[PDB]
Amino acid sequence: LMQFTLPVRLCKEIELFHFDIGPFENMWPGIFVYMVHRSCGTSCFELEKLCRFIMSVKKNYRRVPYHNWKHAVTVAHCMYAILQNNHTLFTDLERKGLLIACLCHDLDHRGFSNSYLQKFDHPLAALYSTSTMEQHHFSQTVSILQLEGHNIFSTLSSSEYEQVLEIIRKAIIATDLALYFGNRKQLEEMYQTGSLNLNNQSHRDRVIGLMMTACDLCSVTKLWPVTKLTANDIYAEFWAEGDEMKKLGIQPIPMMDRDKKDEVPQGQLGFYNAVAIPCYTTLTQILPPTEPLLKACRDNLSQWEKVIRGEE
Ligand SMILES: Cc1nc2cc(C(F)(F)F)c(CCc3nc(N4CCCC4)nn3C)nn2c1C
Ligand SMILES: [Mg+2]
Ligand SMILES: [Zn+2]
Repeated sequence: LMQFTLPVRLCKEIELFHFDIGPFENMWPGIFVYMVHRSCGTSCFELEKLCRFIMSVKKNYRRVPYHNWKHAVTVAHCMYAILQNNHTLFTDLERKGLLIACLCHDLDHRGFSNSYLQKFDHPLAALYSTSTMEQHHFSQTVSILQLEGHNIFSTLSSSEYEQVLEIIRKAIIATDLALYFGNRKQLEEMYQTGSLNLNNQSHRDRVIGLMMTACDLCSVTKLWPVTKLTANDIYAEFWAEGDEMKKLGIQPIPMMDRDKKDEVPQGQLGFYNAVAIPCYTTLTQILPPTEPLLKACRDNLSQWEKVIRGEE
């Protein structure tokens, strides 16, 4: 059969948590197929259907600075690296579902937060009152799965099919950072009082939600230059949202106000202490081989500290 293979530097570095998928857009599909084949098998999906699904997914990501096709493939690579470092902890269905979930998790993102859609009074905010974009992203995922020739799950039973779509739904809802805080507190408490039980489906669900937050944030776990240049894309979106808030007559919060450019180093520190470090710490407690994500995060935190001390 037809194995996908990568040039040697990519074949070695793609196994590491800090791998950057590179600026060559045309290689990103092959990089994803490579990762499905190794984390799932050459048997998981019909090659033709999978290729047709990947290209329709790509086409439904928009040309925004951050929440774009490159982000989708980046989040999927982090998941690949978690799965490959925790071989025997996951079901066959989870292996199938989570890479697809990660590829799909920001489908048809417009570069605006749930908060901005609610203030603009966008139709999606009446259709979905919480996790607005995330319920959209899962809805776009089902759309694409139902196009002709796009059912990559066509070999599962009705109940295996329903279970995979349920893993994907919860994984995508979990990328709503508003939900992350409470999910990580519960996991922290369950880990610390020894109640954490991976045979309990509601426990697995929480663990997969935390993996989703971890993959979604993995830009803070790259080499410093990748971390820093990504943060420019992230802010380019947030600042355009801030401009849109000012057009609605609403002073945006400082994170979104390009006039507060200077405070970015300190906003990144708060973010690493409040979200990132706690995320990768609890993840490392539950899945010890994901520790390189925590260690990279802590290295980037110390790089933002140097930026504030004027040494960078
Ligand atoms: C991968 C990645 N993911 C996220 C998510 C976010 C957030 F969720 F906070 F929006 C942030 C922004 C963090 C931030 N900046 C600021 N301001 C900057 C100047 C004034 C205050 N406040 N805060 C909390 N960065 N970020 C990155 C780099
Ligand atoms: Mg999202
Ligand atoms: Zn995302």
